Amino acid sequence: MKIIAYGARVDEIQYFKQWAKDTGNTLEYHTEFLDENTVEWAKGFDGINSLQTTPYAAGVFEKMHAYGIKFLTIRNVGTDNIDMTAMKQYGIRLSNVPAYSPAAIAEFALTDTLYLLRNMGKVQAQLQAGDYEKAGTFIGKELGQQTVGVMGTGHIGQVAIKLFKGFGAKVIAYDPYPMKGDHPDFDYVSLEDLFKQSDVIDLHVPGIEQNTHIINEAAFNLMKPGAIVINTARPNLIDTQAMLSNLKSGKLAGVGIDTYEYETEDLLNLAKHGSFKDPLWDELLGMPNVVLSPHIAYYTETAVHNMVYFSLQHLVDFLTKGETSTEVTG
Amino acid sequence: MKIIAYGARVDEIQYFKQWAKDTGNTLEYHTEFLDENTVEWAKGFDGINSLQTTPYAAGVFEKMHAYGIKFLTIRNVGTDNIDMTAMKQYGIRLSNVPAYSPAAIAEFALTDTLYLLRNMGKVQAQLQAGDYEKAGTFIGKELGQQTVGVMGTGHIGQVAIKLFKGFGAKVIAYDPYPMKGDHPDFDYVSLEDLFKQSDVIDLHVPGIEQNTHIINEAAFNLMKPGAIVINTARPNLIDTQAMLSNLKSGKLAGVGIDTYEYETEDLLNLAKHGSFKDPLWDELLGMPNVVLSPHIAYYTETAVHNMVYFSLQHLVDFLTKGETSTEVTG
Ligand SMILES: NC(=O)c1ccc[n+]([C@@H]2O[C@H](COP(=O)([O-])OP(=O)(O)OC[C@H]3O[C@@H](n4cnc5c(N)ncnc54)[C@H](O)[C@@H]3O)[C@@H](O)[C@H]2O)c1
Ligand SMILES: NC(=O)c1ccc[n+]([C@@H]2O[C@H](COP(=O)([O-])OP(=O)(O)OC[C@H]3O[C@@H](n4cnc5c(N)ncnc54)[C@H](O)[C@@H]3O)[C@@H](O)[C@H]2O)c1
Ligand SMILES: CC(C)CC(=O)C(=O)O
Ligand SMILES: CC(C)CC(=O)C(=O)O
Repeated sequence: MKIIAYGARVDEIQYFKQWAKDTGNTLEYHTEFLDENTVEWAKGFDGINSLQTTPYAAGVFEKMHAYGIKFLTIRNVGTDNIDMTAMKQYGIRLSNVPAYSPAAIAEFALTDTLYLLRNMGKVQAQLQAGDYEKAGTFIGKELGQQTVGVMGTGHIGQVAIKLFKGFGAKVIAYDPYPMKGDHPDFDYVSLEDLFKQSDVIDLHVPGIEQNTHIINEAAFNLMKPGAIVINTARPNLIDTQAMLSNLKSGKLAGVGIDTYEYETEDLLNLAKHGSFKDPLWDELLGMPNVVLSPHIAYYTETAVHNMVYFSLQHLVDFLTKGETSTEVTG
Repeated sequence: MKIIAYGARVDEIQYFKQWAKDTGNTLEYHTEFLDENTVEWAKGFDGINSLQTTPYAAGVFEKMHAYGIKFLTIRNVGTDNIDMTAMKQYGIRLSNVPAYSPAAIAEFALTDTLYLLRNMGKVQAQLQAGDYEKAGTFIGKELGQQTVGVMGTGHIGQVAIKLFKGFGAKVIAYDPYPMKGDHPDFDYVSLEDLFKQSDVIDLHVPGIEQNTHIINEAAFNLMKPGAIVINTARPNLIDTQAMLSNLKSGKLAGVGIDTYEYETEDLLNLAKHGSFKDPLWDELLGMPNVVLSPHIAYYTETAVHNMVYFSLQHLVDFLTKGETSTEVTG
């Protein structure tokens, strides 16, 4: 078949090329995202494959319907930037890749946890400043001696629980929709108990509106002194302001943030002004007990390979069997 | 009983005090190390407890013998700075703490491994330089998808193997004196195969003279491109020069060094000149794919607590049962 791909990223290229060789299909990829203008390149292809945070507007589906392209598969999870109504209107079907690599994210959460437990940021700051003696004065903690609280026992949450348990840590979890049946690796506890007992709090919950600021001032007040919070999930989960105050007061020993609350706004400022123009960001970046990352928890060779291969397979599924396990409808 | 402790470090104090309360024994501690002058403070105590890299000279044992103190227990592992002959001459007995916390070191090795697999140093360097976009261009790797080669299957090596296996990694190991019997978590392979197949090489071998530069030019030549080497063991294991060349040529993706080859020499320069005066150190410190630490792999609250409690228990063992599991005699 003939498939056209949009939003092709530097690391995806080799996989796109390899998938073409492996399956014998024709794959044409483009750096540009899919919009009303670029969708015109798809005339004559059997399906479209894309990855972008920019909108998938009604116009895109209109031209697709016009060229007879009935399927669109995305390489990521989120569908919030997709005009679903316009899509259903033009009879276009969609599938995403909900679990390209839960391990990539779980491993990143472990990476930030160990980094903070061993005060790696404080250590590196002192070495760079030329103070070798002071660099060795921040006593660390063993993950195997901690109680880790995981919020969200979905795909990623389960993998993170397994990794934490591998260190010998005591693992407790909270999820409004608990798994049914046995799970020897952890115990479900109430949200209050999770906050009160956890040395490390790891977030793996969806970024739906009702989870906005689920970690807020009240949550921070329940936490034990010296707690660590890791967020590789979504930007709206933590009240960054309250977080900062608790870092300053010493309540929180450190935090690992891969999805910064104002990332979207800041990326816009960066484009228009060449800087984040964000004083909160600057303050956090200057604290050695804070480890910020530019939304890269998913960023591994395995994950990127899977984003490409899985999404393309879903496309081939639609095109041959007329159904696929990850079809999205709402 | 009455016990005097030397070389008391900032983090050890609370444990010294707590041990006194817990056992009801009298414990007097000092910041100063044990030498011919300070040993005089021990007159009237039942035993001596110390931790230092400075020498334990013949004179120290002479005054001990004079005050009737028959036992010395150290809080660390190494006994190379102890005049054993002088000690045996004056009938003084010794015990060390060979495994205060193998987990502290194994966890640190995992910390450096994940840090490098996710290019954390490159990421942090770019964020600090204000380049958020570039900070997200260093694709990482999943530990669970790697083949990890562990050198040395002793106390620490075994714990590290367990932790790596917890991630799902394939683990192979090399030890001149293989464990007897079953060990489902890893396979023993020849040294050449370990170098040729490992994505990550983790060292947990003793720093005896014959292991000097066990990781040398020839070893580096056998390694696969993009390999990572972790050394939380001893300063003499890696030919740092050859290592640097292989980092520069791109053969090695990164290294985590907790025991720098010229640490001892450099600490002396630091004292006399206020700087390491080490260009090799400076060059390594400037590479974001190199993670140096000031000999802190053991540095956790659990390890320090155990160094204190275990060594004191060994002292109490000598003083009451006249024997202890960790007595050293050569
Ligand atoms: N940073 C990145 O690079 C990256 C990449 C992919 C996905 N993510 C995000 O990570 C998060 C977890 O993803 P997943 O695949 O495990 O999701 P999942 O849907 O499989 O699991 C989420 C779980 O959280 C539970 N939940 C909902 N609200 C909760 C709350 N208030 N408290 C506790 N649990 C709650 C749900 O019941 C569900 O079981 C999602 O936000 C996902 O969108 C981040
Ligand atoms: N960085 C730190 O803070 C720190 C702290 C404590 C100990 N250490 C060191 O870490 C190392 C490992 O300690 P341990 O308690 O596991 O030791 P151990 O004696 O229990 O095990 C070492 C093992 O390595 C094996 N061995 C010897 N030479 C080897 C070689 N050439 N190749 C492969 N294996 C070899 C031995 O047969 C032995 O089984 C030691 O050097 C110890 O002194 C470092
Ligand atoms: C943008 C993706 C690459 C990562 C992510 O968080 C997602 O799946 O939406
Ligand atoms: C100096 C100790 C605290 C650490 C160490 O490497 C040792 O046990 O000798």
